[PDB]
Amino acid sequence: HSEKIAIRDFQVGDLVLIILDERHDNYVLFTVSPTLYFLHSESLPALDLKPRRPWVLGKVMEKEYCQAKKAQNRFKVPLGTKFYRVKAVSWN
Amino acid sequence: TSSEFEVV
Repeated sequence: HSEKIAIRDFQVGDLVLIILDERHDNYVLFTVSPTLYFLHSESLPALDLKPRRPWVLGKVMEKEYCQAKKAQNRFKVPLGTKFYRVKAVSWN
Repeated sequence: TSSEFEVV
């Protein structure tokens, strides 16, 4: 089957494993990238997540590259950290 | 929110 989980270079339509990252207080994509791929806040309701379920399988819809502009932020990353936000819907 | 982070 084409249903295998992507691990890098995420593209629209990829199947991704979305996991709770307690240290960063957010859902992230499982990845071998050193960069954080956070789940976009808009995607939580349709994945039956809440702002917790440990993992869900999603389909990538959109990817956005971001940078922390303050030292205290919701992603628990230092000032200047770059990261992605990914919109995804349920794989099923 | 836009204070904390931005798209780059």
